[PDB]
Amino acid sequence: RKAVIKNADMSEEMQQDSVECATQALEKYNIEKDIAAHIKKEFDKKYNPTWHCIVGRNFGSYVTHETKHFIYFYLGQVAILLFKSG
Amino acid sequence: RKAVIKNADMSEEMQQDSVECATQALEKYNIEKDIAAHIKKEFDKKYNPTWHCIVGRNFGSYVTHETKHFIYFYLGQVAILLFKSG
Amino acid sequence: RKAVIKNADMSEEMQQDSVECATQALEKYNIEKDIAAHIKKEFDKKYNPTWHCIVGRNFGSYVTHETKHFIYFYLGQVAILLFKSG
Amino acid sequence: RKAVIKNADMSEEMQQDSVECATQALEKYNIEKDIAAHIKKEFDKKYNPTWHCIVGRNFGSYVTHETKHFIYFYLGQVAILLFKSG
Amino acid sequence: QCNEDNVERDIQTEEIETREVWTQHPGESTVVSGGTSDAVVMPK
Amino acid sequence: EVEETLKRLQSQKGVQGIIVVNTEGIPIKSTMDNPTTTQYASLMHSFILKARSTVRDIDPQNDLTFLRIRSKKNEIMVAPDKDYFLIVIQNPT
Amino acid sequence: PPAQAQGLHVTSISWNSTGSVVACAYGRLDHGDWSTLKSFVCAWNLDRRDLRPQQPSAVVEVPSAVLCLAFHPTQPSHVAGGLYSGEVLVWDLSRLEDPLLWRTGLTDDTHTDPVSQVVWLPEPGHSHRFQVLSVATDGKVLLWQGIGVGQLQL
Amino acid sequence: DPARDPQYAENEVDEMRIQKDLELEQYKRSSSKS
Amino acid sequence: LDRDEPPKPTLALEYTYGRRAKGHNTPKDIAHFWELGGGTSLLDLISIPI
Amino acid sequence: KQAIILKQVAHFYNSIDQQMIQSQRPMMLQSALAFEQIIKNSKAGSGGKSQITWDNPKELEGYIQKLQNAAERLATENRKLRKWHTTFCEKVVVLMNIDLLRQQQRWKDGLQELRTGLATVEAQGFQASDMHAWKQHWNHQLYKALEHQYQMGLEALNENLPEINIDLTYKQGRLQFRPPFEEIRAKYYREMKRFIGIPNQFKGVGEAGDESIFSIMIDRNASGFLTIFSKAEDLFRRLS
Repeated sequence: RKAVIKNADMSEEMQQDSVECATQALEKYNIEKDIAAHIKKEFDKKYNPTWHCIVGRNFGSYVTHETKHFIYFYLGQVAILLFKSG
Repeated sequence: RKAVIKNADMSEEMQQDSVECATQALEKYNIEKDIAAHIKKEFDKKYNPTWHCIVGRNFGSYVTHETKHFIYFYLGQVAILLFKSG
Repeated sequence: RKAVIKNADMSEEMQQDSVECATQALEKYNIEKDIAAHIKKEFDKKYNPTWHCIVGRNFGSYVTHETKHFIYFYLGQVAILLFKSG
Repeated sequence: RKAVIKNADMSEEMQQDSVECATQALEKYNIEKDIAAHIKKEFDKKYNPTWHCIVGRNFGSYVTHETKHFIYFYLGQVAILLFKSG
Repeated sequence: QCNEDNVERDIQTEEIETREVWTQHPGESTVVSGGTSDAVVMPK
Repeated sequence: EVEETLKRLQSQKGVQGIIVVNTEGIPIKSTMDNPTTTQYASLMHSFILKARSTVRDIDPQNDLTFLRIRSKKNEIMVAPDKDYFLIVIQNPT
Repeated sequence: PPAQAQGLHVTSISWNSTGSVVACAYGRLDHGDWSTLKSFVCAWNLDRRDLRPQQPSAVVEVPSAVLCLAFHPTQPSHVAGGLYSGEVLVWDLSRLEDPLLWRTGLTDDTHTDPVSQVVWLPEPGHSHRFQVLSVATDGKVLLWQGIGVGQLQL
Repeated sequence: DPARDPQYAENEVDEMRIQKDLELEQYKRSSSKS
Repeated sequence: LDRDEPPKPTLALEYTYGRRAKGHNTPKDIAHFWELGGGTSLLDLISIPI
Repeated sequence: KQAIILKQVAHFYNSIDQQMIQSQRPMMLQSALAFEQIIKNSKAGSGGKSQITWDNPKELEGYIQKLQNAAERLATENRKLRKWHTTFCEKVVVLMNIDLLRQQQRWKDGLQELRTGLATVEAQGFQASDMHAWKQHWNHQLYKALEHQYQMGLEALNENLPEINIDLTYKQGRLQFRPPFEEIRAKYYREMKRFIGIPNQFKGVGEAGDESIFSIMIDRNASGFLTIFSKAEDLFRRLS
C-alpha cells in the first residue's frame, strides 16, 4: 500500500488525509465498491459533499472538479481517484 | 462491439446515444482516458454540463448522480460509467 | 505443415483460427519473431487485446492465461503458444 | 551460465533479480519448463502478479508488457524472456 | 431545496479468471499439465 | 502364445523383469513391483524416443532398429514400435 | 482457372519448395504467342480450408507468354519466369499485388533472343542470394542477380 | 433522373440488374393479400 | 406529450404515444397518436390507421 | 536491333487508344494525348524516318527511345488505372449483396474500403477533373447498389427486423404486459424508421459531395411505404 501521488490540486493536509484514509479503506475493505464508498463518505463528513471516488486497477477517466479538490494516486497497484464536484 | 446495458436511470434517447458515443470513442481511441474524454465532452454539448465518464476493465466506484442521468454498460469487455453531477 | 493441438483452453472456433492464422504466418515468414508478430496482431484485432505469441523450435514456458484464451500447438516441428493476459 | 542482457525495460535492481533468479533456476532445474516456472513464481511473489517467463534455445516472440517490466537476456546459450502482463 | 435529491450508486466490475499452464516444445507425449482404468490400451 | 514365451523368458536366470508398456508409459502387464513397473515404463519410453531422433538426425531416411543400454546393475533392451514396444531387463552378470 | 482452362492447355507447372502447398500452373495457346497477352499464372494451395481447388489462391497477369516459372528455394514466395519475348521478369508475390512485377529486363542486344528456359542457381555469396539464368537460343550463357535483370552480368 | 442513362458499366449494372429482378419477382410471387 | 425530443421535419405515418395518471392511482391512461405532413402518400398512409 | 523496340512503341500507341476508352477517366485520356503528341512530333519527319534503318538505324533508335520513354510513363498510369478499376468494381459488387437489415456493418465496412481506394487515387497528385471522373462514376454505381438494398427492404422490411419479446400475464382479471404493449410496438416502428433513414445519410465514394445523389431514392420508391406499413398494421391487427 505504498503511496505515490501522480496529480493533485489539493492542500497538503488533505492530500495526507486522503492517503491515510484510502490506506485504511484497503486494510478494512476487500471489494473496490466498498473501498470507494468508505472513502467517499469520510470526505462528505469532513470536507462537505459532494465527493466521488473511483478505486481500481484498470481504468481511465475524464472528470470535472472543483478547484483545490482533486487527487489521483496509487497505493501499490491500486489507483484511487478522489475529487469533489457538485 | 456488442453493447450491453446493466444499469440505467436515464431516458431511452440518452441511453442509446451514450452507447453510440462510446462506440465511436472506442473505435477512435485505445486509451481509456481518451475514450472517456470523448464520451464526456459529447454529452456536455448535447445534454448540458456537467458529465463525468469512467472507462475500464477493473474498478469499483461510489458516486452521486442527478436523477435520470446515469448509465453503466459494456462494449465487449470494457465497462463505461456515465453520469451527470454538477 | 500438419497442425497438432496438444493443449487448449479456448473455444473450438478460436482454436481453428489460431492454427489458420499461424499457418498463414508460417507461409509468409521464415523468421519466428515475424511469424509471432503476425499471429499476435491479428488476434488483438479480431478478439480484442492483449494477446502474446511465442513461436519456436526449442523452449519451455510457464505462463498465466485468461480462461478460454490459450492454445499450444505444433505446425510440423514448430510450436506456437498463443494466449491472452492483460 | 554467464549472463548477458540484450534488451531491458526494467530498473537495474529488477534486472539483477532477473539474472539471479534465472541463475538459481538453471543451477537447480534441468528441464526448461521447470526453470521458467521458478523464475516466474519468484517475480509474482516480490513484484506481484502476473508474470510470464519463457526459457529456451530457439524461439521468437512478440509480446506486450507493462512499462518497466520487461527483460530479455541470455545465460550462456539459453535465452530468457521475463515480463509482466495482466 | 434546490438539491431535491442525491442518488448514490455503487459500481463493481467483474473479476477475470486466469489459470497457470505449462508448455514445453521438447518432451513427452503429454506436453504440459495443470498445476487408473487404462481402457486406453484395450483398442489395440 | 506370447504369454507362454514371456513366462519362459522370465524363468531364465538372466532375466530380472519384463514390462509391457502400451499407451506411452501406461503398462498392462508386468512381472515387477509397481513402483519399478511405472518408473521403468516411463524411462524407457522417453529413452527410446531420444534414440529414434538421434538416428533421424544422423540421416533423415533411417529410423531405429534396436536399442540397448547397459549398466553395472542390469541391462535393458527395447525394440522400435508403431504403437508400443516391450521392455526387458536382465542381469548381464 | 475455370474460365481460362476451357480454351488453354497446361504447358508449365511447378511447386514452391517453401510452401509445399503452393502448386503453380500456366496454360497457354500453342499459336500467337509472339504478339498478345495469352494467359495467366494460376496458383492454388493444398492447405487448410482450400476446399475449392478451382479457386486460384493467386493469379499473376503476365503481359506475355511465360514458361518455367519457379520459386527461389529460400525466399517465401519469390519467382522468376521467362517470357517468349526473350525477357525474364522477377515477381515478388509478397506484396499481394500478384500481377505487379519487381524488376524488368532490357530490350537491347543484351538478351534479345527468345530464351527457352529460366533456372536459378545459388550465388557464391551469401546463400540467400540466387542468380537467375536463361538459356539463350543464340549461344549466350546469361546469368544475373535480382536487380541485375537489367544490365545482365555474365 | 434515377435512370442514370448517360453512364456505362458492365459488371456492376449487370449483376445489380439480375439481383434486382430476382428479389422483386420472388416477393411478388409470395402473393401476399396485403 | 411532455417529451424532450428534437423535432423531425419529415413524416412517414409516424407513431408515438403518451401516458397520464389520475391521482387516486395510475390507471395508465395511454393515448395513441398518428401524424403525416405534406401531400405525400396521403391515402396510402392515411387509410391504414383509420 | 530496332524492330524489337519499334514494335513496342507502335503497339503501345495502337493499344492505349482502344484500352483507355474503356474507363473514360481523363487521368488516362489526357495524358495519352500528350503521348500521342510525342509520337506526332517524331511523325513530322515520317517521310525521312521511312529510310533511316535501311542505311543507318541509330537515328531511328533515338526517335524510338523518346517514344518508349513516354510509353513507359503511360503504361505505368494504365497499370494504376486497371488496379483501381478492379478495386472499385469488387467492392461495389459486394455492397449490393449486403442486406441492410441483417449485415449493416458489412455495408459500412465496404464503404470505408471504397473511401480508402479513392484516397489512394487522389494521393497521386491529381486535379479536380481526374478525381471527379473516378468518384462521380463509381458514386452512380453505388446509387444502384444502394437503391437495390432500399427496394428489398420495402418488400420485406417487417420480415427482417430485430427480435422483440413481451411477457403476458393476468392480474385481478386484467391482461397485463411486461413491458407495455404500446412500448414494444413503438420500438417496432422505430426500427422501420431507422431502415428508411439509412439510404439518405451516405458517406462512401465522394463523401464530400452532394448527398442528394442517394436520398432521391427514398421518395422515388416511396410507393413501397404502403407495403411495409400495411403489413405492419396487419401484424398488429392479428396480434390484437
